[PDB]
Amino acid sequence: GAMGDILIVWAKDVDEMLKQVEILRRLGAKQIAVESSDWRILQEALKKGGDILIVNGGGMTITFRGDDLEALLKAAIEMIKQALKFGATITLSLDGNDLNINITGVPEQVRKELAKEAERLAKEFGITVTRTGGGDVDEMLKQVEILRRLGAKQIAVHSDDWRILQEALK
Amino acid sequence: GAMGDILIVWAKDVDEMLKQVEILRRLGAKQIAVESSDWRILQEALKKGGDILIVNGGGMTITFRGDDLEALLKAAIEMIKQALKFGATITLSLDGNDLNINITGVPEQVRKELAKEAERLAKEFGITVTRTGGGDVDEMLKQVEILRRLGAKQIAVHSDDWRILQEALK
Ligand code: NA
Ligand code: NA
Ligand code: NI
Ligand code: NI
Repeated sequence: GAMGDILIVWAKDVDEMLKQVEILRRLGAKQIAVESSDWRILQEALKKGGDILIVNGGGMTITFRGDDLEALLKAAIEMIKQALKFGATITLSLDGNDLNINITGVPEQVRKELAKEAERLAKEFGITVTRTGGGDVDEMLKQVEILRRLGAKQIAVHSDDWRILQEALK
Repeated sequence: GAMGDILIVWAKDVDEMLKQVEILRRLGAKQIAVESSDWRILQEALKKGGDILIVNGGGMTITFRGDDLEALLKAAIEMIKQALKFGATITLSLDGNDLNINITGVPEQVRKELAKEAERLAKEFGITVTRTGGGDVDEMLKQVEILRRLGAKQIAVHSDDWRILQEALK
């Protein structure tokens, strides 16, 4: 349409993803790209008729959950200051009682440190945390091949994530 | 390649963009998508041989600049807490002495409030700030048409940005 050709949906939950894709279709969206650290969410996006997927190879999504938003924000603020100082690109959103943090562009050693800090910050502020992605480069190569076999036409990667993975593959 | 078909570059500066595209090409990248709030950076990406562009229609990029990183972070933290509470999706990175904040998925009235708060926070912490994007929907429709005339094959929009613009166009 006049506004563009492709809509990018960041999918943090399989049901919210399907709900978002349906709302955009009813608004007349023709092509929808789905981004997720969760391989099952990307597989569900293909099954629903999508074929452009945005993968997170070497990074991860940290999701803080709790009823006190100011406590989610205190945990997230610490993750942001540390991730930025290490040279990460970070994406944040609020989703019900969840604060989602997509982190790309840091090496595996730094990713492991950030994942540990996420567990500690969750304890400090009395909230829960889940990590999605951050698998080895070999498991990513496997999951990407599976998406292609399931009918993915275009797979996109953030350039910082891709450079970390090439440095790791070398 | 085995890792994907498209690399996404977030371009906050025209020279860094051209430097990043060249580094990725030398690493053997075939297709590079460029994302920017700056229409001139997207025009430069087309001229350099790219044809997939990611536009920011109704949102904006806030860039804090200063030598004290802890002062950039204090300003950015306030922008993050407010933007998230209003339901924005936010992307952050450090670029030399700059902290870049991409904000999408808030209506024009909230965008104006965030832009003002950015000016105030910059004064409070003794740093500078520049805003890119947040133009009316009509100026976006014009700039998108200009990218298509300059040879853009695929234009992508964040789904939250696109929904704000459709609600505004209604
Ligand atoms: Na702390
Ligand atoms: Na303040
Ligand atoms: Ni992304
Ligand atoms: Ni983006």
